[PDB]
Parts: sequence; C-alpha cells; structure tokens
Amino acid sequence: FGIDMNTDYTLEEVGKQFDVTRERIRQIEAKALRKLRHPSRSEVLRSFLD
Amino acid sequence: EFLKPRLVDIEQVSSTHAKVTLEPLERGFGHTLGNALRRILLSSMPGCAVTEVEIDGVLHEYSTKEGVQEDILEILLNLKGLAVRVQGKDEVILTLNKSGIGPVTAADITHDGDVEIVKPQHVICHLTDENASISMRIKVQRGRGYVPASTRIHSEEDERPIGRLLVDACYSPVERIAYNVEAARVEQRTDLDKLVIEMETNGTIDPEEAIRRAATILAEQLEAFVDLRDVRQPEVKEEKPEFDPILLRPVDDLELTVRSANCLKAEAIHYIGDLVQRTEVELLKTPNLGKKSLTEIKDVLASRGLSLGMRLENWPPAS
Amino acid sequence: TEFLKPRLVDIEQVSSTHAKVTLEPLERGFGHTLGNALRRILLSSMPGCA
Amino acid sequence: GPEEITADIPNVGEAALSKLDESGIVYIGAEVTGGDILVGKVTPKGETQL
Amino acid sequence: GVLKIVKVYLAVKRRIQPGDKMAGRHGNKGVISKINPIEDMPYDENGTPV
Repeated sequence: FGIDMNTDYTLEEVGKQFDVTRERIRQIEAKALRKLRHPSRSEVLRSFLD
Repeated sequence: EFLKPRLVDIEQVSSTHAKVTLEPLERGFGHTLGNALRRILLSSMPGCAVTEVEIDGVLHEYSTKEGVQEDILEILLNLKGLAVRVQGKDEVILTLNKSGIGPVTAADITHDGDVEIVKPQHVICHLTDENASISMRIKVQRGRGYVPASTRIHSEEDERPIGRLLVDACYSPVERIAYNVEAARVEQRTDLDKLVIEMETNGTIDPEEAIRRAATILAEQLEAFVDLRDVRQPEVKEEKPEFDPILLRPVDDLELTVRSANCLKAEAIHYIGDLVQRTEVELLKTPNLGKKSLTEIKDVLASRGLSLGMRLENWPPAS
Repeated sequence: TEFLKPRLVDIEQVSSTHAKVTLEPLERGFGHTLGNALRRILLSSMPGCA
Repeated sequence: GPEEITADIPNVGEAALSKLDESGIVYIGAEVTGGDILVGKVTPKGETQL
Repeated sequence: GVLKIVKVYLAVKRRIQPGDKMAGRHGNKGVISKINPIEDMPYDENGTPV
C-alpha cells in the first residue's frame, strides 16, 4: 500500500527488494492481514468503518 | 409513649366516590398522615389501562375507517379512559367486534375470567352503515402513573406491526383526593381527632385496597430513613476489554437467511462469540446445513471481518 | 407495584449538636412527602423534658 | 451520471432497510424518528482515489 | 436536471414543555416554566387541584 511512501509496489518489485521472492511475499502479506484481523489487534482499526 | 390510629367506617356513596375515615388520631397527626396520604394516593397508586391497539383496516392514528363517525385519533382517545380491572393477569388483550348502524359501547367487548368492564355504557365509537364493520385487539397492561406513548419507544427492537397504534398510558385510578380532619373525641381522651379521607376513583380500586397499599409505601420509604448507614457503591468499573466487542452481539446482526438464522438458534449459538469458534467440520453434521446453506455464512463473516473457526483461550469473561 | 428506596446518603455533621443529611434518589414527590412529614414530627410531636 | 432512488444503499444494515420497501420508499404508517431513511438515494461519484 | 421526486409527509404530535409561549386574550404573554405534579398543586377543600 502507499503507506508512508510514494507509490505502492507491484508484488514482483517487492520480491526482488527482499531476495526471497514471488508467491513467498504474496503469502507473508496474507498472513499479516490475517494477523491484524483478530482481536486485541482487530478492535481499534475496526471503528474507522461506517 | 404514644397511640396509634385505625380505620372505622369506610363509606361508599358511589362506584366512583367514597369517604374512608380514621378515628384514633393524636394532635396534629391528622393533617400529617392526611397530607402525606393525599400525596401518595394521587401519584403512586397501581392501575391498568389500555396501552396499545391494532384496528382492522387502519395503519396509523391519522386515518379514517369507512363507515364510522369518529376518526382513528378519536377512537384511541376514547380507549385511554376505558376503565377496566383485571386480576391474576398483567396484560390481557381484549377483543372488540360488532357491525351495523349502532353505538359500540365498552360492553360490546368479549369477557375474560379477569376482565371486569367497570363501565359498560362507555362510548367507544359509532358505526353508521348497515354492513360497516369493526374489529380490534385492545391491549391492556397495568403499571404506575403516567407513561406517555412517546417514551414507549426506546426498547424498539421490532415493534414493526404497523397496525399497532400505541396510546399514551394513563395508569391510575385516583381522580382527586381530599382529606379533612374534623376533631373527634373518643369519649375519654383530652383531644384526639378524626380523619375523613374522601376519594374519587375511576371505579377500579376499592377504597380499602387503596388506602392500605398507600400506607404500605410510606413504610418501606421510612424504612431506609430509620437507621442511616451512610451507604454507598463500589464503583470503578473495567477499562480492559480483551476481544473485539463485535463478539458480544447476537447472530441476528449477521443479517442472514432464515433457514441459516434459526439453524444457529438450533445448535446453541446466540452471540457471534460462538459462531466464531465452530469450524466447517461442525456444520454438515448440524441439522439442515449445506452447500447453499453454509456458503451463506462464510460470506457475511467475510464482510464484517471475521472468520469461521478460531480460538480464544478465554471465552467469555467476566462480570 | 414495586418501589424505589434510596442510595448514597451522606450525613456530614458540623459540631456534634448540628448536622446536615442528604439523601437521594427518591421517587417523584417523595422528597416533599417524607421531608415535610418528618419535619412535622421532628418539630411538634417529639418527646422531651424542659 | 443520474442519481438513483434505489433501495440499494452503501454501508447500511438491514436495520435500516426494514422501514423500507424494495423500491426504496418508507412505508405509509411507519413510525420513524431521527436518522431513519425516508427515501433511499444514491448519487454517482466514481474513482474515489483513497 | 430533475428526474423524480419523493415527498414524504410526517405527522409529529407535539405535547407541551417548558419553553412554549402561551397567553390569554389580554396581552398576558407567558412561557411555561416548570411542569408540576398534581401532588404539588394548590388545591381547595373539595380537593380539586388547579
């Protein structure tokens, strides 16, 4: 996402930036979301939604 | 080193009106119990009176039944004063039915073992066209004092029945109270006093019943008055919720299909703190859930941000 | 049917002879009714020796 | 674009669409208070740039 | 510019509360100030409040 950076990066661009690439980065992402998905973590960001 | 009063003749003089008298009274207590009884009689007395009403072919107070000469807003305002009395029950739904060019009184209702129509001449409305016809579900509860219609929606949560016209609740059978203590000498006592408490009912509280439950409150109030324990409350509640509050809401909120809505009634799952922790495993084995039946649950859990089946080594804490 | 009896009642006394008691929450009108009626008995019909 | 009177309203619960018919208009006879939707309506505003 | 219009008509029934201006026919204006219990009203020997 564009978070405190200009542009956001193509999932491939991201792989080369870490040397462990591809489907790999595509999974780290999903688990991280999954992580922020449930509670303790979930509570706060939830409230921004209408 | 004191005396204590009691009630001699209770003298009815109308269904509506009666003088109850209290003889052994000491100097000044006359006006003391007397004012303080008028005070607890005009307010705090029990009463039942019609609360809601659904009428045949009418949607809101501001309309017109065909073939009646009142308007729905007026018909409600006739029931507000419909004087009923009931016993073992707390809310009883009487039914009204009648046709043909003819004044529909209170007597035209149907009776329940508890229903006593303390005034059967009481006009409710007039029909006026041979085969013009009305029918209604009048609903009576019984409470204390004055619950105006409006405040009776904060409990909402599906009072949807468009038909149900709520009427302002005037729950009380005191019309007007008046004591006067004239002096009364029991043959020997220097000067004791009388207390004639004249009262005006709607017909549905028998003077003695009243004046008693009146004195009763005064006691329970003065009860806390006697000793004074400076009493207080614990307070300082909790500012530590573990989970996301979303898991303390019922499964309705999921806004789901009816066959999937009652099915979580079934397998013992109200709050979504239980749906959150029951896997796909758990679900074919549940009465009546399938491909179309459970595809549905993985999609409304997706939209709100939760998933099916996970854990939480602590559910649910703690009050 | 059933009623309201008060909570939090703090007697704050100034000197041993003088004292001020506050007592909430009474149902409506019940302050005046208990208040005046207890006043009448406190003043007029209270056993003493003078 | 054209504004639509559809009963299809972004980010609202069934709690809302109850006093509302399929077309998007409140039923006659419906007792409503503050906040309740009398007529569902939506205006065209595309490509948001979040 | 306009396609279709929905007019909803509401019937609010307003009681009476502190703030309402009331007056007799003689230029005596006045604004209801407190709404009192029947208990607190001035009454006569026949008991009928005012």
